[PDB]
Amino acid sequence: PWADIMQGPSESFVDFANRLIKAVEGSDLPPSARAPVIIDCFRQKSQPDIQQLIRTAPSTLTTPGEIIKYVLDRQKTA
Amino acid sequence: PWADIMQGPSESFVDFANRLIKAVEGSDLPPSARAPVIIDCFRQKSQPDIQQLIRTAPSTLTTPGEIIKYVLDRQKTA
Amino acid sequence: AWTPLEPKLITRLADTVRTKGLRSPITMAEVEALMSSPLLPHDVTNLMRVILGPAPYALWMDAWGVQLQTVIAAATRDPRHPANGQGRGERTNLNRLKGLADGMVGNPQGQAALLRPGELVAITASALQAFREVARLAE
Amino acid sequence: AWTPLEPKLITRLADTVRTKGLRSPITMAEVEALMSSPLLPHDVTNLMRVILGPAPYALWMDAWGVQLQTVIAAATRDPRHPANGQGRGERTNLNRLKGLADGMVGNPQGQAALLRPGELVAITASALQAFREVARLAEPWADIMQGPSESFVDFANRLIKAVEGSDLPPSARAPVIIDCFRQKSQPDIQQLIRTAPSTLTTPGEIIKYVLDRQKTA
Amino acid sequence: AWTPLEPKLITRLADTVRTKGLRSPITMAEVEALMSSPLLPHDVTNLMRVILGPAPYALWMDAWGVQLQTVIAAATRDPRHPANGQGRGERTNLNRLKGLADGMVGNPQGQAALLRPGELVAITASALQAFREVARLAE
Amino acid sequence: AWTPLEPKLITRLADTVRTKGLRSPITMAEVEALMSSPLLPHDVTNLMRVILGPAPYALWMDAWGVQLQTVIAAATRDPRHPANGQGRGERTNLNRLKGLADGMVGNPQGQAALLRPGELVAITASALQAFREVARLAEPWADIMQGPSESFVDFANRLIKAVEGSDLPPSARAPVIIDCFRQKSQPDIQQLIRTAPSTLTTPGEIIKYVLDRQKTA
Amino acid sequence: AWTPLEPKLITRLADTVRTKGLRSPITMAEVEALMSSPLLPHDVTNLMRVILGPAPYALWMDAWGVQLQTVIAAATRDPRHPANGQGRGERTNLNRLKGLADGMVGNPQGQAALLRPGELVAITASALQAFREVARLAE
Amino acid sequence: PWADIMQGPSESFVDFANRLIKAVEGSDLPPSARAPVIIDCFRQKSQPDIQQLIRTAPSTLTTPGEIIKYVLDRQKTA
Amino acid sequence: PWADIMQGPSESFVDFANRLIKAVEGSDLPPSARAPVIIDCFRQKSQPDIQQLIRTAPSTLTTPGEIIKYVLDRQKTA
Amino acid sequence: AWTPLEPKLITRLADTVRTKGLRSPITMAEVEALMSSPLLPHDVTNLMRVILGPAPYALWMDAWGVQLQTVIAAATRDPRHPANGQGRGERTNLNRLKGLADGMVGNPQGQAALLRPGELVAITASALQAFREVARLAE
Repeated sequence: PWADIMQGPSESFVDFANRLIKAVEGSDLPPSARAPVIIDCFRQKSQPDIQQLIRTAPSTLTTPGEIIKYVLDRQKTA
Repeated sequence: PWADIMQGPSESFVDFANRLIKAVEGSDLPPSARAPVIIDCFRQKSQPDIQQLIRTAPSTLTTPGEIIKYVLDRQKTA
Repeated sequence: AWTPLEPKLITRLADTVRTKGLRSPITMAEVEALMSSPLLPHDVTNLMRVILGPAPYALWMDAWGVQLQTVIAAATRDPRHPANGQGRGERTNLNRLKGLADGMVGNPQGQAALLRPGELVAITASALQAFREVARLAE
Repeated sequence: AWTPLEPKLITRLADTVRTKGLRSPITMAEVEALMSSPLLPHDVTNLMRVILGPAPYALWMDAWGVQLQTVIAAATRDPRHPANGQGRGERTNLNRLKGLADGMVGNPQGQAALLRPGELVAITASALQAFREVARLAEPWADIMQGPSESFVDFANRLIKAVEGSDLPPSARAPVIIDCFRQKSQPDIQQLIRTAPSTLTTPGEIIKYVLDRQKTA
Repeated sequence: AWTPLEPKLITRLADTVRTKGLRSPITMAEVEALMSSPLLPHDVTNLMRVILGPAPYALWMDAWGVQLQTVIAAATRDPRHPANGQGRGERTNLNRLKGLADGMVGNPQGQAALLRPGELVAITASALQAFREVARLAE
Repeated sequence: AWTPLEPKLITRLADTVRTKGLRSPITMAEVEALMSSPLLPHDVTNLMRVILGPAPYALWMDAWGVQLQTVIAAATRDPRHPANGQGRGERTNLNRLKGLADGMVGNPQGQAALLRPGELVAITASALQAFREVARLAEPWADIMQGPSESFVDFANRLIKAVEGSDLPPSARAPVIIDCFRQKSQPDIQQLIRTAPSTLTTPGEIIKYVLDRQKTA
Repeated sequence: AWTPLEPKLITRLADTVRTKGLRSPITMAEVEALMSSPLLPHDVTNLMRVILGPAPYALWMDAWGVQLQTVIAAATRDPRHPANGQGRGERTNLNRLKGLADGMVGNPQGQAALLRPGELVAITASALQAFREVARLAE
Repeated sequence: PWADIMQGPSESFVDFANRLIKAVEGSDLPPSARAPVIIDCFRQKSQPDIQQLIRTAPSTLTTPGEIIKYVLDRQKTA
Repeated sequence: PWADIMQGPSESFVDFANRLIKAVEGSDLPPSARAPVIIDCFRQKSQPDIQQLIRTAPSTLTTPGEIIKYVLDRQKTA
Repeated sequence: AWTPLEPKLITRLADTVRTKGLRSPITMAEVEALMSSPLLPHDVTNLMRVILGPAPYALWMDAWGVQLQTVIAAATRDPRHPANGQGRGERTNLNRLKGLADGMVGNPQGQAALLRPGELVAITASALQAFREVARLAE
């Protein structure tokens, strides 16, 4: 179930994005509703450090690929 | 007193902005000194998460309304 | 001749905004109700001053200015705007829309005198869209 | 006539990407191999759908779009693009490059019919550059030292890899590689490079000199 | 018309270079095999980019440039080079040999269009000699 | 008319070099101060004789000769040198630059008579560059990190100093300084530079941005 | 004829900047003192090179360029600039302001020859404003 | 006396070079005979470790400054 | 036999060069193969101090006389 | 007509070099004695082959070549060399100095035929200077 996917405290972001995109594209949603759902799940899941990282984006991110690129650039190396 | 207003740890930002604008406009300042004071109080009060959110603004915010809009857009949903 | 809105209706609308919030469908319906007749910039400005708090009022002033600027861009993109005229001497400046033009600053009677009905309806629609934006933004 | 790529080659390439990763030189060589003939947007799109995971695939779609947009800007900046024509009626829109134009959506045969060879090679080069970007993004030069027991060719390989796969401009890589050869590369090789009767002005020349005069041990 | 080399053959050759090394007679035989048809500068450049590591690739670029310069000196020493022509307008510059000339940078199709067969065989022999030098130098 | 430098200023500068060393920024600032007006070869030679010890003075004579030779090569490469003239009879020989020409050996008055202002400024710049070389030689950029307690302007000063006073080409200093700002400068400032809505393409712009948005503490 | 500033005054000013900082009113007064006579681009450039550290010097170069660009915009907005002339042949380019024009690069004598007094005072005021900006920014 | 100057067993090389250049330039030699004497004194004095370091110089050193630079580069840190 | 000639631990270099050139020129090699053999025997014989001295030659030595001159210049006086 | 040097004098000089060494003043005097008449390249070459060992002979060949090259540079710097002529057809190449030119290789008679007396004295002085260099270098 896509709506139950959370980014674990120790999980990296690319694994979380892979799992989420897999569960959203392999589901019962229409094809035209996958990108907005993936974006809004990146924003509300993806534990509050990345949540604030996406929130304070000086540019407007309108695609899952752009969000992934931005987060991978500005992520907290740890 | 406007210079004693802090954003509480649990208080939202719109309540803090309302309280601050109320106390600044209902005070003894000249009319031409309210906007700069409100801006500089948004920047130095408004606990360090929002302080850093305003500091790292790719655009220059030159009005309390613009600062409020920016912070409401990029705020950490919690 | 300018007639002010009832302070009783304004008080009821302010309490509605206070209890239900800015985004409830009942609040938007009430605003649409009090936004029925074309209002002068003075009326809408005082209405938003009374019903909205300080910070939402600042946000609303910003949004109203932006929407009025979009309207004026569309107006310079089409000389057949119901606010415009046929000649260049009737072109509508933002000072005339925001009520800042000559003979209008602080005077609602003169405002109602010089303003066009198309000007009034454009100002009103702009204010409604700005209210919607601020309501969607505040919460 | 459109001929699909072998699913056997695609399966082998997918397992290569799965074990070696996106950035290994063997993986890039394999991608260059399967990127030999000019592919139609359908082919490259399905290839990246199969070999890449979901998140790298999203990143790659983004990067491919950006590179194709740069290509279309260069195309409107020069009417002599091998994808363009002489008249204005042959100007190539991004719907035709991404395979979204009329008569192409979902149909590889019609795609192969209407597309130009210049269009195909431009799409292919764009996709290769996008793959390189995403590979560099999915997974520090100034922290690289030559270990006490490490040979010099391994150190040079590691350093050139980290310098070329970094955020430096292209015109700043050679001087940085040289000055890192001189200051890293433990003091025996440091003195070997310092006492060079000739002036070495290229990483290849420094590597050749050091390999010639190195202390066999 | 330009046809690329098979990535399967290139992968097999890369693994051969990886296990046997650069100097084994089997590796040189395999390189001679994949060096049979006259290759365009694009082909040889990408081939050496894939089969060789970074440092051997730098060494090979150096050696290839030196050998091509010797070829161009012999070409200016004899106007009957299979890469040259009879008039002075067909003299071959190093930008045309390394693929850096106009209409060739990054485009293998245009490369194959403007290049001569003598140019191709000279480039190929130069690249083979450079590979031999680098292989003798690396180990 | 030639006027000598004050022995009081020279004594103060000599004691500065004696206590602070050759490489301190205060010492280089003092040298730039006493290198303000264009000096005659006699002045610079005696100045370096007094402020520098014997071995640094030998090194400085060597470096000054090399830099003057580079200047004379550039002068024979361009007949429009402010030291040269239009005809061939005004070409400037190294005997005239080092003060060894006829009518100049040991005589500062005649020196000041025959020398050109362009000659003087070229000699002065050459001597300054030679002093910088010898100071860097008498007593590594890729090892510079911003300390946990160090401010950012101190780190930037140290890094720019070590990068500009090194063996890199002049055209490779700005990219290296930028990429060292990005990878050094402990992860708070690293993330501050990473999340820059604008693209920063100059060390000054990066410094300004970081100074604006830095965490006051 | 160009006369350099005393290295004694420059050393004293550098030590003042070193002990008091960039923003103290005594430091700004000292800078105003050494900014009394109109300086040539060479003078101000070397002065800021000596008194400022590397990073403040980079910031100051940036700010000086921006202020000079504002000056040149005002100059193209008014043909009566004391740096400009009446005809179009006296229009002042940024290469002439920053000392980069022909006959000026590295030569202070030629600089003093070709520059106008209005040019000098504009450059000086621009440099002073840039110093103020950088001082307000550094601390 | 310049011809009696030796580099002590514990003395550094820059001190020895300073002392030697001082004694050679402040002596009765002609000006055109100081550099060759300084070089040949660097080569024969300057205890046998530095003697062998100068002897095995792949380049030809023809100036006291160049010899000093070379020795300072390749000296045995101790 | 030329291929059995080694520079002894205590032997000087000119004696070794004399012995090697004697044995190479008084042998069964063609005249056009003596110089390369003498060079490659200087490089592989001539105990590792001189081997490294010849290896780290900033110039390319392409003649036995040039190698002998270089080694005699930069040899470790002992 | 070419006359060879006496093998008795050459044997005595070889034994002198063997007992006294290369650098003794008596040895240099003896060499100056046997270097009195201008010798052909054949004579000096065989003389140095006999009196010098293998390694000093290699060194001497090197030094002789270098000195002859300096002589040829001075010759191209002055068309009035006693080895040169007035026209360009008498310019002396190093093949003619080292005895490598056409009609001279291995034949001393033809050598003596085509060579100039200025050529002979220049070759002789060059060989003497080269001998001095090698003698100073060997010990």
